[PDB]
Amino acid sequence: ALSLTADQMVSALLDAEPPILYSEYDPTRPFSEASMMGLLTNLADRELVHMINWAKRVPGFVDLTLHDQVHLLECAWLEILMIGLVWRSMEHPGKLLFAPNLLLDRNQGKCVEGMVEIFDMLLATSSRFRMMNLQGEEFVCLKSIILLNSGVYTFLSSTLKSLEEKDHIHRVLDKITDTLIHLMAKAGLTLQQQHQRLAQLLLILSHIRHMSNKGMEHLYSMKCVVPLYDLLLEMLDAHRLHA
Amino acid sequence: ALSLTADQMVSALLDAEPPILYSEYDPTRPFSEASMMGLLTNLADRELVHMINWAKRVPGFVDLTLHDQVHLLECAWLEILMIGLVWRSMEHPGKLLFAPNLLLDRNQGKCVEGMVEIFDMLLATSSRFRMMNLQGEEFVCLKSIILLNSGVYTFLSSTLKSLEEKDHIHRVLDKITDTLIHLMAKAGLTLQQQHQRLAQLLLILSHIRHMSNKGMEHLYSMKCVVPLYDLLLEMLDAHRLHA
Ligand SMILES: Oc1ccc([C@H]2Sc3cc(O)ccc3O[C@H]2c2ccc(OCCN3CCCCC3)cc2)cc1
Ligand SMILES: Oc1ccc([C@H]2Sc3cc(O)ccc3O[C@H]2c2ccc(OCCN3CCCCC3)cc2)cc1
Repeated sequence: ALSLTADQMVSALLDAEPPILYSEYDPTRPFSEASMMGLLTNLADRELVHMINWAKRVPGFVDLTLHDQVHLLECAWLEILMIGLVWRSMEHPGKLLFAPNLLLDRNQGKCVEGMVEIFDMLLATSSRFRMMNLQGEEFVCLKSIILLNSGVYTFLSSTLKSLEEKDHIHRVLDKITDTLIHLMAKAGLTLQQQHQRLAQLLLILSHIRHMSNKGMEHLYSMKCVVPLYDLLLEMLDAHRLHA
Repeated sequence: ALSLTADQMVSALLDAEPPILYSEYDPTRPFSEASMMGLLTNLADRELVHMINWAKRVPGFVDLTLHDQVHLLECAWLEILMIGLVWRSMEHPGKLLFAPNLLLDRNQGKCVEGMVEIFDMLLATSSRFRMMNLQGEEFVCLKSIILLNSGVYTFLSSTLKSLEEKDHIHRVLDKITDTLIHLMAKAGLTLQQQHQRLAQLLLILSHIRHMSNKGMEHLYSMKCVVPLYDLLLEMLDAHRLHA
């Protein structure tokens, strides 16, 4: 991923974008009958498959070992889901667009114990993105930095192959950084506004980590088996027979 | 804090640095007799007082309302402790320098249930800083961004005064960003290495948030009363009689 221009990275990234999925409940039946967490859980599960495919199309991600790819995803999947939710809810003040047929507001989160607290953080993130006028080209860069950054510091020990992995990841990170600055420059930002905006975007990533951590806390004590590792492994370790 | 040059900010920041404290146990008595968590808890508590004083010397922090100052600290105090620990352990590979008389390695963390996992993250952060050759001028900027950034997105609602607060904080953030770039430029980094290094530093902040969250999780289930808010309030809401 370190020979691709800023322009090839952005195009590679927009190309790789996953689809928008729909929630699965009969829209002919009433809403008092559906488990919101079941509806949200089931939505999240189906996105995971598409996330795995997206990640293989991120420049540099497949040059990694299968084990490392599983590690990065196992660390970042909730942050990745959450930055996607915030981005599609941007133009929907006061509401989170889980799916086009599932637009939920703050009181709708009160339905499940301790959830409105997560909602409130997600909605405020969305608010910030709106206010910053985050662009679609910038968002794809952000989402890819989260995939690459979130588990780089928790690789177990550090064998020689482990060291090259980390080196490789940091070099893809630098390239996406080059790409953000490039996108900002092309949009006519002064040098100063550039570094400033880069920093405001990257600091947002610290709030998303926060919501994910909080989110895992809340999930770990609900209904929503195989380790997530093992399931990620099966999904990523695919054959090439279907070529 | 938005009329201070990059140079005044750095000097203001180095000036404000808290002291290095010592652990409190008789070094004439054996180590099998001391509660490590009690030793660590007691150390952390004493640093908190000094942290509150430091924060009042960060450019722009006291222009905030008392309530907002308490909110920022209540969100960031563990991250602030942790980035300080990582920084002083930098030149102590494989070990965390909690205090000059309390240098602990990875097996020393195994002593308390679920702690070596936190140790392992802290030590890897320290490793990264070493490898990046983080400078003391850069570290102070980072520590101040954490104070200012970590709770900006969780201010409750948003009254007019709330909006000006956020505006003010974001403007101090931009200034510290200007200061990092300035520090990097002065050190002879190319424009490119600059934005790159800014990004590598800010992405580190996402790991520190992670360790803090994990850390709160682990603390919430141990020995280590008044809300932390109330206690922060008492510490910050001081009279000026002692002038
Ligand atoms: O504490 C929290 C945390 C997260 C959430 C939200 S966020 C969210 C984001 C999406 O893109 C899709 C759905 C969605 O619903 C909740 C969501 C529900 C269940 C989730 O996961 C549980 C099941 N599963 C996920 C995929 C890997 C295997 C475990 C993930 C998100 C609400 C409360
Ligand atoms: O799960 C974890 C989390 C953190 C820790 C570590 S980190 C750390 C960093 C320092 O600068 C000082 C001591 C220190 O010890 C532990 C530490 C122990 C207790 C702490 O706080 C408990 C008591 N107290 C802190 C101040 C506010 C009131 C509550 C904070 C850090 C170890 C395990």
